[PDB]
Amino acid sequence: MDVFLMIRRHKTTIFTDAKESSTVFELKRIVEGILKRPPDEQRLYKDDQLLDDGKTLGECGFTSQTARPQAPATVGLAFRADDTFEALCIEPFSSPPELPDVM
Amino acid sequence: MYVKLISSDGHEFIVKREHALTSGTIKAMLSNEVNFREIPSHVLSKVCMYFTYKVRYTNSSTEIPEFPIAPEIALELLMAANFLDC
Amino acid sequence: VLRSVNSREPSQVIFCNRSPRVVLPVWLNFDGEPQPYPTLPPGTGRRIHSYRGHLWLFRDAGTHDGLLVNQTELFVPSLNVDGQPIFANITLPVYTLKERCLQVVRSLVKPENYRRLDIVRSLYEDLEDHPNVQKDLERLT
Ligand SMILES: Cc1ncoc1-c1ccc(CNC(=O)[C@@H]2C[C@@H](O)CN2C(=O)CC(C)(C)C)cc1
Repeated sequence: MDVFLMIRRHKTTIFTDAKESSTVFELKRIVEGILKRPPDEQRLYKDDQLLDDGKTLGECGFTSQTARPQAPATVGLAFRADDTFEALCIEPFSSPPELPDVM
Repeated sequence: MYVKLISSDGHEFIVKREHALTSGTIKAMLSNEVNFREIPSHVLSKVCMYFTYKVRYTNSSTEIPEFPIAPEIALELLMAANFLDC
Repeated sequence: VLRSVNSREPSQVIFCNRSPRVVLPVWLNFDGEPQPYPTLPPGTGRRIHSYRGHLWLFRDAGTHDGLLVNQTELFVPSLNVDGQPIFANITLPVYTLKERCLQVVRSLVKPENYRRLDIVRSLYEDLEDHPNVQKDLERLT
């Protein structure tokens, strides 16, 4: 079963899908192909929890019925700058304005 | 193969090239990053989710859910959808 | 041109609403006039008597947005094989993002107010140009 994800770091967001049965490490390989940083320089999170490399996405709570095409699940990403890892930081999206009177 | 779509407030959205070509306007802007000076990130994020939804449920007999749109973004999304022709 | 054929051959049909909308079934009578039939709530079904060669389409009862039936616009009952009814599976189409935004904006703004919106005149006309069965019969002809 496919799960639909937004992988997020700072002001970067990647839309991709993967299998419920695929591993955290396999998702780092996907990120590597896109942003050119190897798996050992990556940490992936679900909310504030660091995800272990050998776990499947399903085990980590990304399931086909919560990680949907029209409302994908967010995975946090942090990079290692040289020696140590930056902290997880996701810039929020902009805020919608007030509804006009007629709405 | 991926393309980068950048919102007016600087958010970078990375999506599959074939999903982005859902939009005739985006195909033309590529013919591979595109900047959108009028589309803020809270709108462009939803546009990218629509591409995923469209590709997933086009030509499929598995039941189709409603594409959700919050009232707060509906007006800006309409303007963006009109510009992008999708 | 788009009209039911007066075959007088019964055909039992199940209307199955697998949409999240309240569904209005429309029969095109023998002169092509649309005739509305009782609505179906979301997720519900009705067993109905129709006839071979009769033409049906399906709309959202509140807004008249277009729906699909067995993946197309029109449903024509066929011959029943071994007394089994024909299924008409009614579903949401994949709307374009523009049509879907117009639906939401129409559901929030009364038509008297479409002109107060800060948008291009062509979008004012798109809002006012409501979905409507007559307009789609002209289209499908
Ligand atoms: C209960 C219901 N909910 C949605 O639709 C119905 C419903 C209720 C009753 C019927 C009765 N059958 C008919 O009216 C058929 C359907 C269509 O083929 C036209 N028709 C006729 O019998 C020909 C007539 C209308 C008499 C010239 C059909 C559908």
